[PDB]
Amino acid sequence: ENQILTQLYGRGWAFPPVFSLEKGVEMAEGAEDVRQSLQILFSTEPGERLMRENYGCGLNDFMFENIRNELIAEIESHIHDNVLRYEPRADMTDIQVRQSPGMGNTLQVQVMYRLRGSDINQQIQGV
Amino acid sequence: ENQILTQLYGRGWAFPPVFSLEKGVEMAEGAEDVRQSLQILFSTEPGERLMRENYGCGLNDFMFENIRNELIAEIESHIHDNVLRYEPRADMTDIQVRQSPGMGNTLQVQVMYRLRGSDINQQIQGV
Amino acid sequence: SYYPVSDTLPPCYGLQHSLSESEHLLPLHQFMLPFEQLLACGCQQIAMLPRLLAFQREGYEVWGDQWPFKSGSVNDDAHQDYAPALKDLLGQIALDSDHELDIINYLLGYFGTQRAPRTFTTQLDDFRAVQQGYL
Amino acid sequence: LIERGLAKLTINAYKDREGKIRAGTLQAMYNPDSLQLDYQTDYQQSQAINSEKQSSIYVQAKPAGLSLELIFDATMPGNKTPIEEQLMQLKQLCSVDATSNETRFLQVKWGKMRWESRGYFAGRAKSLSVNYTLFDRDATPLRVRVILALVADESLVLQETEQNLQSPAKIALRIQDGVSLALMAASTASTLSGGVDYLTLAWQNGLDNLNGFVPGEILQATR
Amino acid sequence: LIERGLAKLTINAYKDREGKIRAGTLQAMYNPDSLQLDYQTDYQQSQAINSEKQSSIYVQAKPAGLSLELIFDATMPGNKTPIEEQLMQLKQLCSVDATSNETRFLQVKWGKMRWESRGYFAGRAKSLSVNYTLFDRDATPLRVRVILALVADESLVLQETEQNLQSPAKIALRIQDGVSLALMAASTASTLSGGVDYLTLAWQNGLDNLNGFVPGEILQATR
Amino acid sequence: VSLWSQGWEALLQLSQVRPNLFVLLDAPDNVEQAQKCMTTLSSDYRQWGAAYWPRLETTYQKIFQGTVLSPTAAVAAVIQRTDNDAGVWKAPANIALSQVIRPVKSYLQGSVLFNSSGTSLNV
Amino acid sequence: MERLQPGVTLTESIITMGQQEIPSAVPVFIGYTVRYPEQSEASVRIDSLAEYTSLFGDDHVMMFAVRHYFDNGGQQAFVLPLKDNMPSVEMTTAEAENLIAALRSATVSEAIGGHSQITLILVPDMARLNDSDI
Repeated sequence: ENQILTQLYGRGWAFPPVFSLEKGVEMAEGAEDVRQSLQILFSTEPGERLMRENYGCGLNDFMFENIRNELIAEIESHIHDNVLRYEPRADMTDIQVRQSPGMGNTLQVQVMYRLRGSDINQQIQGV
Repeated sequence: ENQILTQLYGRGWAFPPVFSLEKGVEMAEGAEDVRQSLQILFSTEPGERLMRENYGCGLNDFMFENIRNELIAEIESHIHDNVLRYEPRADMTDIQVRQSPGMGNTLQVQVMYRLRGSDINQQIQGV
Repeated sequence: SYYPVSDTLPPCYGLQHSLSESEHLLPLHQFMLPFEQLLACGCQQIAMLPRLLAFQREGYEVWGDQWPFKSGSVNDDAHQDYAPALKDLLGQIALDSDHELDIINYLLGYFGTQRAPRTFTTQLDDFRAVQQGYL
Repeated sequence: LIERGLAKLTINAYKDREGKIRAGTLQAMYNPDSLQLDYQTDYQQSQAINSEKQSSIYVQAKPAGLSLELIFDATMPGNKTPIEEQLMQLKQLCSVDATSNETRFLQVKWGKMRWESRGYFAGRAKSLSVNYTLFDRDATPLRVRVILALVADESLVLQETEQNLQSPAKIALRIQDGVSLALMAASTASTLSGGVDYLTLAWQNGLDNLNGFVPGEILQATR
Repeated sequence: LIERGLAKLTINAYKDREGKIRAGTLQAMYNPDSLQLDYQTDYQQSQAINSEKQSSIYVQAKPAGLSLELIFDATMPGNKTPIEEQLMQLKQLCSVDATSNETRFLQVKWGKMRWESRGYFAGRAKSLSVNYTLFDRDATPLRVRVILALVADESLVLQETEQNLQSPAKIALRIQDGVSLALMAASTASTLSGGVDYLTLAWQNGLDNLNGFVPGEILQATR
Repeated sequence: VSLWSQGWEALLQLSQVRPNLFVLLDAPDNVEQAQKCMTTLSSDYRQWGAAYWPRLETTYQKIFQGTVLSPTAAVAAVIQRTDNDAGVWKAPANIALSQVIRPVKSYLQGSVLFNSSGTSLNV
Repeated sequence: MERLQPGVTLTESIITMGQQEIPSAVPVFIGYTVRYPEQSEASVRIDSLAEYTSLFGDDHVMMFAVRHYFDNGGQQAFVLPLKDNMPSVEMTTAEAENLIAALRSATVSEAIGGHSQITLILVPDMARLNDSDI
């Protein structure tokens, strides 16, 4: 949880925007900005940002369509070229799309990513 | 053991660097510098010279791999283009790689070389 | 902090090898010793620079006499027979303490005054601390 | 795995390169039998009076070209969509768009076929070759054998960010056990377009010494 | 001799010409059936008004070109690596490296095959031709027939030292029994780019006489 | 010193319950203790084991004080990694380890661990 | 330079060249050697000079014929040593008869006639009697 990765990715506001009485707004630092920069993109849908009209993952335009191998291969293609446009700091390395064992309707996507320029593991969980 | 071959290859320090009270450091002369210039290259591995990063025979990166005809043909290819880069005074003429009759794990390489520009045999062993 | 030049050489020369396993190890490891102490004088004198240029000077001691190798190192083990003799000729730096009186003449020159001339009734040990507290 | 059903070829025409405006789709009746992708690169060999070293320089990497054939039919009892409807839909993708005064950008895709790490084949139609055979006596065609030839025109905001993940502007490096600064600054040249010098690597990290790093420390190498 | 097992084709991509940085490997599923190496040299015939001697001068030696085809498959029960994984790995070798802004340097090698006195074929990819056939109905391809075409780009520090062992700057010669100095200085012209004159050969060795050498003596012929 | 050998003789006996079992096992970091436990082992099932000498200093907290770790957890992954591509017939040595900074003991201190005539310990 | 640990350690021992085994031309060198250490067989096969010098001694007239045989391109050869003493610097007439009486002996005729691989014989020790023989 060091100061070095802040110099590669910068400090920004945390996506749960919780404000504190000391230190002001909680700042998402370097390795944790790039994870939260992916959490903002998957959580907004395109068109509801104000002036940046096409920003956000459109997974809404293909749901309520049946789970087959052709829908799964359309998610991995869509989720790959969208992180390329709106996330320059995180390179994707694998996408795993599969339907859950418990409930058959829901399917769970898992994005594995590395940060660009750096191969430094996170020590433990936090911020 | 003449002064003529010194004029083609020069005098340098002997690789066992043994210093003497007369004549200073023992100098490897012309025909014997080029043999010892091959003994330095096979004995260092790349990366442990200080600023010349890629200097030395990397036979370490393929050992503990099984003796077959595909490992033997990769040694003769590696030991040929490495003497071309780091030994301009000695031209290779044959490589014989075979595993020893006594111990089956060890394999013994034999590099046959001529010196460039000169076809002069050494009379007897020495220095 | 000083890191030895005998570390960066290739390991086939045997400087980080086990001591005196082969006989050619010891005449090589004494050859790197004079060119090590010349570089170890250069690493001390940058670390002496807060001491060399302080205005509250208190010392005879100038350029440096510290041994280059740490006491656990293998490079210390080679010259362990004459490390007491080499450290004591390294204590020739007290003979070079006239140079310290030429810096006080330089440091007093910031405030417009030269140092005092050297007299015959000095008692040069007790003369110098008067010249030190003057600065 | 999950199901068993035909994935079919779809060509989506976009008015712009980025893929934001849609101009219409066309799903194929029967899929192509084969898909041929042709790449090409131009190399010019340097001539020199003095030396005789064989060394060819790099000039240009020509874009990819996909070549597929389709068939459309109305003879059979299973299919009833007329071929005038589908060939009008296909020629409107190989067509000069009146909004942008260029042709439209096609995106061929079907199934889990990645076209060398893209889910689609973004490019425009370079040729098109309709071969009508077997008309009815009403002169409605009942068999049509189109041969498409595309050339790759990919978006630029996608290709801007592949260069940044391949050769970034800033690198962080983890040291490991007695690699020197002269050795570590050579490892930066793998991905920094000429590595940082071993002094200018030590100045940027604020090194107190050339060997003043612990093996756990992270160095930074910007250019 | 020692063992009995298939050696397989490997293409190692390097970012630089010398072969120091590595960009990734690709081992072939099945080896190529045939390997075709094509050399070529350009000769221009000198025209002259006076004479009619047929004498063609040498212009340039074009680099070598290796042409191999591969097949990739996922139909069979023995093989399970998908062809999207392998064709993504193969196109990343015929690709513009973002570090050096050129293509990458490939080194094809397999077994004891010397490619005319090199263990590898150093060169870059000039063309590449994927021919997808036999898709699944999931549209995953199950057969792919790539045709590679390379052109030889060899390292320069290797070719600098082949010229020095072929035509060295300094020669030492052993005399043998009544060859004259006029005869021995013609034998230097085999490997000294125009032999030393019989006077300037005698001046360099410090000869007291033009015939003042014993047959055991070694002469030296520098240029 | 014999407490290590009482643990190795328990482990090599445990690899005799059924056909395909192997045991990767830790060697003591002290060099005198390693040479004694190599000589005074005296089990009749010695070929089912392999000992990897230094403890790895991985990059997990408590980069400044990385946690000192057994080496055999990394070798079982590279045994599995060389089984995937080059089969069981390929030797698992000479392959890089991912998350480690340094062996906590020096390499030159353990040069007496390899013996070509006696019991040799992997370094 | 650690010679017992696994790695790349260069040695001074010369291993043999890959022999071509020409069947119809292989010589014997029947001469005086200085060592004579071989106790198993009668006539033994050599391949290189560095194998010969370890196997038959050094600095004699028969070594320089083997050393010149391996320079002109020969690759295999047999050596049948004479069991008597190595002669002087010059050959005396009392000693030069001891060589030719050893060439008519059945001790060297049985080793040649029993081996059935040799196709030509030669003595390099006959030129030793070129000085002061009479």
